[PDB]
Amino acid sequence: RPQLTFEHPVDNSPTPFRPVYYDEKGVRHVGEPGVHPFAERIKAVSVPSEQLLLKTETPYLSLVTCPLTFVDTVEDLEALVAVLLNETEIAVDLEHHDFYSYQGFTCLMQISTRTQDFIVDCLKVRANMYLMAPVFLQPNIVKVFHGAREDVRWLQKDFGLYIVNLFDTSIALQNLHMPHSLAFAVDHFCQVKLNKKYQTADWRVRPIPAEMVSYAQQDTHFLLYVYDRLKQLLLNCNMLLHVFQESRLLSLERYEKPHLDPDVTYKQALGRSLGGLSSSQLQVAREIFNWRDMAAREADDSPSAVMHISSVLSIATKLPTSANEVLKCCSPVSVAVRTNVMKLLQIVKDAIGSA
Repeated sequence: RPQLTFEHPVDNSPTPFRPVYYDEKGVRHVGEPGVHPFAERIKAVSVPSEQLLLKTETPYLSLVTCPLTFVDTVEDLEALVAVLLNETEIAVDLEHHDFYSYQGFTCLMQISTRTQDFIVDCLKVRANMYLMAPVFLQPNIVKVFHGAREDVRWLQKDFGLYIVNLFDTSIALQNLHMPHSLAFAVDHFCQVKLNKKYQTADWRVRPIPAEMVSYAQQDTHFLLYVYDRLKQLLLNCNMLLHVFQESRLLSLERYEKPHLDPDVTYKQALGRSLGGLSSSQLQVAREIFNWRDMAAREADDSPSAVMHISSVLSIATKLPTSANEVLKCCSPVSVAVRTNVMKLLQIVKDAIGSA
């Protein structure tokens, strides 16, 4: 559980997200709920004019001789931040974990420059990621991401990081009316087939095995060449400025804590599976689901790690009236369920017979 190594424990309560963030001077600020703290700066920022010209592409380097650095200390992160400050464009991607965490957390950050690749250990330097704010806030540095919707949110949630002059290569492909996955872009422009196998891997594991180091590196390694090729296609249709505009709108999106609606969320997750239930089974479905979300917040686990969705329906349908019967419905039994089996049993007991 990486959370136990966190310098700051995660607040999972149903309270709007309040961002704590650092500026380019490394000064700490406390933001406001529902307010993106860099909204005024992003809306007042121009695209660097050199980025809007037709330029020859810089091809990706060889994976055999391209320098790759694994960054997992503060000093190595700071050294990396100064290297990035001498670039006009960098390619960024993130790896994330959502099963054994309520809100989820970023596990790894990958960065490529025209001359080298970097892999940042977000877990080991979680508390120090704010040091990247001069790079992410620098308007003269374009930050290239491929399909950044979740990334934009993750950077906020975990590190108080915000992107000034984001360029999203997936938005470029959508605007050119063409396929837009990362694997597609790399195969279309570079004729390289990306390894599918590690998209759903456990990015919390340390050490990272060689195959996963290679997977992480290859997600950014070809992105600046892809960026150059999409720029030429957009100027060949101002479609290039439109894509920078759409990407800026995406950078204005805000992270918001998972939203539990005690009157609605259960229906959204159980959908059609609520048909065939009596009024008391429906009451049990709702209360088990609302309990599952509360217990998920407390354990800092996703609701699925507390109890599978079918287990919620199983309790509702079967109406277990003993701890063992409740344990049968909940298989595979989590610690959260085993420790609170009497509470789940009380939920069922308060609903059987006449209401």
